[PDB]
Amino acid sequence: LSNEDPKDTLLREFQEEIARLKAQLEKKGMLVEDLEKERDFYFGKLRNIELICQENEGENDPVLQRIVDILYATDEGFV
Amino acid sequence: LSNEDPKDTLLREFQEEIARLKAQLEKKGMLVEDLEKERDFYFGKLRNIELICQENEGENDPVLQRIVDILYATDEGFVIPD
Ligand SMILES: [Mg+2]
Repeated sequence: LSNEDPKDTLLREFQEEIARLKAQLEKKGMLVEDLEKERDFYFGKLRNIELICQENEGENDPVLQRIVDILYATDEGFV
Repeated sequence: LSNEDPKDTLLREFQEEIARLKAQLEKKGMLVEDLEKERDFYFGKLRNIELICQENEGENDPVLQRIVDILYATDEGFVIPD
């Protein structure tokens, strides 16, 4: 059991908790940035595949139409 | 100005700051989960597309080959189709 004034104990502990929370926020911010990069990466692939379907008359090609259906599905387009 | 002990003032203000930071951390956690769901949504579409390319393996379809090239690309950015 400490001999310190409890108010002094808590002022120190609360400042340590504030610092810890700020550090956790920085860590979660970097996770967000990583996830934005991965999300952008996969969306960029979908966009590039859409451009291929557009260049190659996807609406006149039955296999490409099924890929187009996935591109524009509001769910994952699973069949 | 108040007659409050400055230590009592800071004990209250520090706990208010802790509560605000915990709320910010919850919000960032929600953003992480939103981004994971969006990323998984797009990955699932790409996986479904790859299965259609797999189904057509043996046809030598050059448009499907260009799609597979995108699926397995390592670089970011737009690819202008030919
Ligand atoms: Mg052409």
